[PDB]
Amino acid sequence: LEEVIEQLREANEPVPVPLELPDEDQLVEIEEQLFINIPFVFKEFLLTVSDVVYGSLEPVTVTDPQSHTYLPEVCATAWDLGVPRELIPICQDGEDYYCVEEDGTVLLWSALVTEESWESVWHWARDVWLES
Ligand SMILES: [Ca+2]
Ligand SMILES: [Ca+2]
Repeated sequence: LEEVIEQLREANEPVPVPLELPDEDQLVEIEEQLFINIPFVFKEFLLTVSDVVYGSLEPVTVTDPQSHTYLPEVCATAWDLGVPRELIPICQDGEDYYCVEEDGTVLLWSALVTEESWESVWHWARDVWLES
């Protein structure tokens, strides 16, 4: 875990306006707004690397309501597009969405869910995000 986090943090790409990392209170606000419980490991991801910019994928964030990756807006768009309400998007990819199950499994929903999945958000970060 420490390994993957370090890899992402050190690979962070500079941008004009740096992204902000949320605190626990901010995550609670998002959960309440969506009336859902964010899986623990997913919450850990948001609290440790959601300020990171890297590769060709831009995962969800919770600190800038005007961002195209703002979780509440991404959820609304994904759920309206067909993503099961029980799945919380972690990263948009075109019209597809990498989403997280209540138990933490990451799935890929094709504009139904495909056959590929990742054991955790960290597996996804290491094997998909860091490989982009
Ligand atoms: Ca299960
Ligand atoms: Ca599962």
